Amino acid sequence: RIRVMPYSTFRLNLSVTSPYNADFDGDEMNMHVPQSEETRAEIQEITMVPKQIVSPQSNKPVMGIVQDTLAGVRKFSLRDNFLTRNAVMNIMLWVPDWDGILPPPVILKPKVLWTGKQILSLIIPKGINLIRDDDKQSLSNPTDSGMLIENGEIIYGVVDKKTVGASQGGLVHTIWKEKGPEICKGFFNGIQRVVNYWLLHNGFSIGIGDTIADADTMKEVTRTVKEARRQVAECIQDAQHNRLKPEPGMTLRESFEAKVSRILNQARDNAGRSAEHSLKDSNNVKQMVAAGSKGSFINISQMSACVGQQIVEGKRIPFGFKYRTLPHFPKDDDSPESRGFIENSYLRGLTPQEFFFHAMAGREGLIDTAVKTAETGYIQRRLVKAMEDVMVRYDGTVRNAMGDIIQFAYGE
Amino acid sequence: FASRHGQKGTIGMTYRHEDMPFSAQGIVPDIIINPHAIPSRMTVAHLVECQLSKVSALSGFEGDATPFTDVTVEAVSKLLRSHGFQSRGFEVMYHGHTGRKLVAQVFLGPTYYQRLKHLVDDKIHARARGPVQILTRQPVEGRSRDGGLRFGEMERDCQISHGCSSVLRERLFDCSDAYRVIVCDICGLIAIAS
Amino acid sequence: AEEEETVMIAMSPEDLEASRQMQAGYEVKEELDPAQRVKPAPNPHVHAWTHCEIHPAMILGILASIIPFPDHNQSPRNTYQSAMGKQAMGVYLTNYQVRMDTMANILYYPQKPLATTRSMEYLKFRELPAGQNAIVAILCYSGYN
Amino acid sequence: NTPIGRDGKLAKPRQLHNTHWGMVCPAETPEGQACGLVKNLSLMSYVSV
Amino acid sequence: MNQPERYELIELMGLPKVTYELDSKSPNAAVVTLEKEDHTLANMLANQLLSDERVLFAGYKVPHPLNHNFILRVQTVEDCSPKQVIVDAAKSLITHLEEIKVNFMREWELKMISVEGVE
Amino acid sequence: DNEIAGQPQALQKSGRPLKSIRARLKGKEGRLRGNLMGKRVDFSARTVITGDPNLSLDELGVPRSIAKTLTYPETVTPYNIYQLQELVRNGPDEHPGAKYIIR
Amino acid sequence: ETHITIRNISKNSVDFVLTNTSLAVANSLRRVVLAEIPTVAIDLVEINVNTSVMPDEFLAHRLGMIPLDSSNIDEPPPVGLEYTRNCDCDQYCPKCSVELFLNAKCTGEGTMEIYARDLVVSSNSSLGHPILADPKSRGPLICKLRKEQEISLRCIAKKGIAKEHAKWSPTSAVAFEYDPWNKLQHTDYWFENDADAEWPKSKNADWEEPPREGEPFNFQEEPRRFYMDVESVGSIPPNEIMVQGLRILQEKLAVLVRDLDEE
Amino acid sequence: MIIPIRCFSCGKVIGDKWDTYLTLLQEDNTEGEALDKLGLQRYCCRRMILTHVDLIEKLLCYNP
Amino acid sequence: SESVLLDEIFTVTSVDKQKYQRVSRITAVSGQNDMNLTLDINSQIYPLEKDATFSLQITSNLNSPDLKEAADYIMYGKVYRVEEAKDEKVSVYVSFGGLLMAIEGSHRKLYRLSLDHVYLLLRR
Ligand SMILES: [Mg+2]
Ligand SMILES: [Zn+2]
Ligand SMILES: [Zn+2]
Repeated sequence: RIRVMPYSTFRLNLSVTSPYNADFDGDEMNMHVPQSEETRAEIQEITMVPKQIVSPQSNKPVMGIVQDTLAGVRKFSLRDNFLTRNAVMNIMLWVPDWDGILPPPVILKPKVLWTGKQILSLIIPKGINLIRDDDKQSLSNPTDSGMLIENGEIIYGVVDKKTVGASQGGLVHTIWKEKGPEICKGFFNGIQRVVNYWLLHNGFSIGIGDTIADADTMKEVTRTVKEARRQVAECIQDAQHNRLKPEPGMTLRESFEAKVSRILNQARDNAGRSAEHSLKDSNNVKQMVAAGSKGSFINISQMSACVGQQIVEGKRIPFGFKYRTLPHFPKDDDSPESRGFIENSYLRGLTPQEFFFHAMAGREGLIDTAVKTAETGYIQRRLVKAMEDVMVRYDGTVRNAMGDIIQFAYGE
Repeated sequence: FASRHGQKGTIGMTYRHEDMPFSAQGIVPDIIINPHAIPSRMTVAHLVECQLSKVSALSGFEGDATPFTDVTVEAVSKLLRSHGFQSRGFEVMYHGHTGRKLVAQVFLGPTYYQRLKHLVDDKIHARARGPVQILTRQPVEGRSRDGGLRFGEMERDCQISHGCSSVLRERLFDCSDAYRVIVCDICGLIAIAS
Repeated sequence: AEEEETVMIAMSPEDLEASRQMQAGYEVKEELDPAQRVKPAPNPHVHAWTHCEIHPAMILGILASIIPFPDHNQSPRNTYQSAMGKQAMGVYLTNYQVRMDTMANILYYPQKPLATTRSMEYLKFRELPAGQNAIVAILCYSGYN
Repeated sequence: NTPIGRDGKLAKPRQLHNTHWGMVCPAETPEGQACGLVKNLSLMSYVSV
Repeated sequence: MNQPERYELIELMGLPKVTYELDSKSPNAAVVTLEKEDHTLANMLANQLLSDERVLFAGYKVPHPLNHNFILRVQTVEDCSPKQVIVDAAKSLITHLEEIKVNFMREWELKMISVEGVE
Repeated sequence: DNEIAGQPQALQKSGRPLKSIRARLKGKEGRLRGNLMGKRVDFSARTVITGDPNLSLDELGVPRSIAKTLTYPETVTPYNIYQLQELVRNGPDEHPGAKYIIR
Repeated sequence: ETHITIRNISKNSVDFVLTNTSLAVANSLRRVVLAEIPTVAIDLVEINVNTSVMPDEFLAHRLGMIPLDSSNIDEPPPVGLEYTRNCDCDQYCPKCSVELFLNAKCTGEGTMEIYARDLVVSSNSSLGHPILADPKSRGPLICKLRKEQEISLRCIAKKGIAKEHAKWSPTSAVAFEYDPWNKLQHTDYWFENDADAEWPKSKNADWEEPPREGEPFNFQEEPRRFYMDVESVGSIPPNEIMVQGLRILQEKLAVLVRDLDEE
Repeated sequence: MIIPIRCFSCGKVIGDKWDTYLTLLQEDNTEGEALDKLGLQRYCCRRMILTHVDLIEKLLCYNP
Repeated sequence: SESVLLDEIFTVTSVDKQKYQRVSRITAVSGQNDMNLTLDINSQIYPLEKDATFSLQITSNLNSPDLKEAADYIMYGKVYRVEEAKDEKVSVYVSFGGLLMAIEGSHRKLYRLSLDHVYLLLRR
């Protein structure tokens, strides 16, 4: 629904960005205005950001809380975050449909305090239930683990992507679908308004420090990496005495390549897994991830631990010219210390003899992204051009253009 | 705008001086990017640059950024508290509305962003009964003055998914080529109509 | 390019010095180095080298040699900036005022990249910057960014 | 350029070849379509008169 | 090209600076909408308005950083007013301001003497 | 058929095929997939997008610059006459205005 | 009681400390000083001839920011002109806008360097006169010339506040820091290895506690004592700004009361 | 072209503070650090005289 | 309607204080070894150490004056979930929007069950 601001761009709603798989990289989007009062009706009663928050592609939602309002939810649904009576008040002016009644305080002790879950569960409808039950979870809490709501009030665990993102039994899914879009449509307006407002005065951000692993615990990183050299040494030379062996799938040279990309890949995980398992829970970028907002375990390990080894057509840096990866190496140097495989992260970070290997692995998913940009489109039209034909006839059956019937149900 | 690391950015808002987090030195950010444009796009250089730019604070020593050198994060850091600040870039920050310290610490630190070309006032477009070709009698192409747009095959296949007979018909046989003709009932052809 | 095949270049003089010391057995000293580009030590066989690369930073595009800390990004990001850089804005020629020329874009106030590489003195880049230094602050603040 | 071109157009040469190191030509091509079909001369590149 | 007029930031386009209007829901509680003046005046009648035991709520929030205005809700409950609660507040403010406007004009010239003079 | 696979030439100017009728039909670069399938259209527009946290979900910020150039006919209801008239008397250069009056 | 405790002063900044007052008022004073504080600045140039290198567009924007004397301002009729918007006269008149001149030519062959000095007011001791931040110089730099490149400009200033364009605020920045240790923990410092060990104590940190204990931390406690530090441009004396800060901040509270007791 | 005048972040005038600046880093043997002697405690704007390019001496010599 | 639901003394044996700034779950154990209790509580304002002793109460009202004054910590939250295991006995889990409760003792006490929120009261 238009209206109507100034400045010359289209303002639109962040939680609606996922459906348009396109950021604000200076993208353009087209607007088509209806004329006749008979179409104005179609694109109001059938097609509407609201009645389109759940595509039947997957009978799962397609929009959800994402980006900063999401990172924010976690960092605010914590039972470590109390609200000063001082507002509360202020933040109550979003809802946007307010009972008018100020929520009964959870803390009557010396100061009057409100839990971050309290005032959040306010912008959720009344009478939706959820029993998320995550992995480890006990009669206890045991430690804000899991999630569970009652008469439109949470009481258990912590809100993150697990629940306010396009999840299966997702909270977004669950009020849609009980009771239809709106207050459903308001849900995104409340949280995406309350929280943004919280976050405004909570502040959140990340710097390098969030990328630099503990000094002591970084010694143990470089140990388990150089301690996987020895695991190649016992392969580069032990498979020159024909004592591999190989099998299956073959071949023998390949079943060697295998037992390495396997050790190099796994050996990395250890360095990364330890790098994170040694980072205060309250470390920006690590919390940005726990939320779900953006980026992942493999993003942290590559930034603060190592990086390589990089690939290409299913085989570590290929040889050629001659029998060598590059002119700064011997010949037959089937070692990581050369063939695509970095030991440092974007902190030290990368070494020349490495920098290139990385850039040329990069230029692969850089053309493999050039394809999916077109091909993907070609295959799309194929189907359409053979399925336009079909549609569901008033008889309760799906039929061809010519009447030739293809299904006796509506989809079996 | 974008830095020199492929942080394609666009302006979203223009806050006046008071609103912005005046802190605590107390300067004010000239522009402020969002933290989610870091971890996934792993671009730890953008960070480094800012920790180093800063260090051409109480020095002015043009800090070299040479591709492969001994210069390290751990190196510049020491050079940081060396001027009284946090050996990691950060700083405490005061909200513009209230004065409340922000719970979290901000990574504030200079860098140069590039004013990219193709501005907005050159990219906005609006049609509505504009000129049309002579041969096909449909709407002209971009520019000119100044329509129309473009309703792809792709595009149309999507109305059909929803099911909008009328929108569809409207945006193809009305909002472009509203043309009527009169047909003979026996041999269906153009007549001598008046 | 075809001459490479028959040659054996070195990366950094340091590597050559270490190899020379080994030819007679000489401590390595790997317990003194601090956070840095962990090289491949020591040196696999290879008794003597043939040539050694001038500096690994001349292995760069003309437009990519303007990017702080190149060897430090995710790679894919590196490919960018360069292609986009050309779409930057700034002063292109000291004499634009005299050249009548269609579509030209200059900067009211251009500035030196602050943290810049020792490879611009040649790209005459500090003399006609595309950049402009901006007190930036990465914050999650409001919701418009 | 890289005539061509009209003989694919899937991989080859596009992809970066170890051979490029030096006269690199690092990572500075167009976004899509003609990736790695255009290339730029390194800083030290010298072309044979 | 679509830049709102700046002078239309500091000049009420025939818009009633203040507007006082009850709510419903809530009972004995009204909502004030000062225009073309915000983000300064507002914050005060809060972190100070809440200091009067007579109060039971203190709204305050700009609806959109483009419109240069802001609302203020007050509930009370139960005797008056609340047009009177905010004025009793405003009054307590202007008078608390001079408290410092005077100390300033008092201690200024007083530490102006120690840095030589003369007269 | 300019080139019916026989070696005719059909050169009209500078030895260049003579734009035939079969050429326009199945171009491409013509009808078929450009004048019958995907047709431009009118009453539309586009521009760069931006974020805003303050709009309802089913909300879209439309710049006046555009709003002042769209429509959106709308017949004269007996419920509008007065309301609808104000618009005209306002002008097409004042958001709450209009362009064209059909009789 | 007190309320303020100044330390050092100079000619461009005023370091001091607030006492018995609330956070709100603090900030609300920070803001006031950075925005709505009437000043003179030039906001209209007419060009006659300009064959220099700075375009007309580029001069307007530059001739603008150059500070001017304001002093009293809010005290008409003379020694102070009311906004040129709500004036008793029509269009533009010297009764509510100060005229400025710029007739720079070239008599040399080397190089010219025209500063803020060369301008000419009118002689109405307003003022008026720009400023000369530079030490025994002549003012902020405007433009350079070579051979015959005379420019002729007519400038007239109006009255405006930062809000209307950053051009007006006679105020550089402000430097507050309530609770320098961490009494109220209004902030969660990022470690990284040891808290009170990474973050630098501040010069203004040596005026308080509460290290030791483990009291444990209080909470009935509100933030009082704010260490501000106002710095002016040099357009109007170093407060001035502050003084005139509340004068049009009280009067902003009043507006309110009067619109509620009359009816 | 010529110093910006008025720093980008604050208001601190910098039109005045250059005819004097350049007469130190090339005329007094003091460091980039010498600007500190011009009242530049903030980042801030002081990266204004520092990161600047004198694009007018090299533009002024095109005489019509 | 005096509907007190708790009048028993407890003591602290362990406290975490697990990477949370405020809040800390504590442990009781009283009476015949078969009591034990456990709850999250703001450790910023009302810290508790070992051998903290001193009882607690709950009820649901409301009018009294002394009780309101007494104690230095009060909360309020529904119960939602009260199952029974291991020799009859009841275990009740009350939530205070995040901060969680747990008790293990048979009928008497039992006037509880009812989920009509609770109001927890702590006196030292
Ligand atoms: Mg992308
Ligand atoms: Zn006048
Ligand atoms: Zn500045």
